[PDB]
Amino acid sequence: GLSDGEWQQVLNVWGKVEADIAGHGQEVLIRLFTGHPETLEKFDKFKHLKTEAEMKASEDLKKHGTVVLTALGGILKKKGHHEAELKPLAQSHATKHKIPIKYLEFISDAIIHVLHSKHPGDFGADAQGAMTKALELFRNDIAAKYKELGF
Ligand code: HEM
Repeated sequence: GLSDGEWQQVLNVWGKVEADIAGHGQEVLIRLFTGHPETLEKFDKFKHLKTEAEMKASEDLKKHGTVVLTALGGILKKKGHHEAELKPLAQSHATKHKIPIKYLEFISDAIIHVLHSKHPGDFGADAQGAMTKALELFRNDIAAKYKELGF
């Protein structure tokens, strides 16, 4: 698990995303889409955006980026006690949305990437560490609920 120093390190860095949730989420989602075009075809309200320009001008995209970073933030604030908040995300993405855990590993990396691009030289090596372990916590706990329902 994660220690309290690591969690505070995780929630410190989340102070950077909250200051611009629409900016960070937009860039996270665009980073997932162009690096992994197969993930875009899971979004049927973004399936059309064929270029990085359209995706950057699209505002339903910034909206959804806000709701993914809003909902992911609220889980990190649980500090591992996220079962109530993760459980319903685990099930919508397994049954209803049909989202490979691999794509949850894709966006995990995108989030780190987008932090470095947006905060180079003040996203420290311990803070990356911390943020990685909780994004890996987050995925492993989705994964358990994926296998439980055979996804
Ligand atoms: C990793 C962090 C993620 C978070 C916090 C998150 C959260 C959410 C939330 C809260 C919703 C709306 C409520 C719901 O339908 O359950 C949603 C919708 C959706 N998500 Fe995620 N999600 C994540 C990852 C992904 C990834 C990686 C994909 C695909 C590559 C994906 C695909 C979708 C789709 C297709 C929808 C429906 C969007 C719509 O048509 O409105 N999600 N997500």
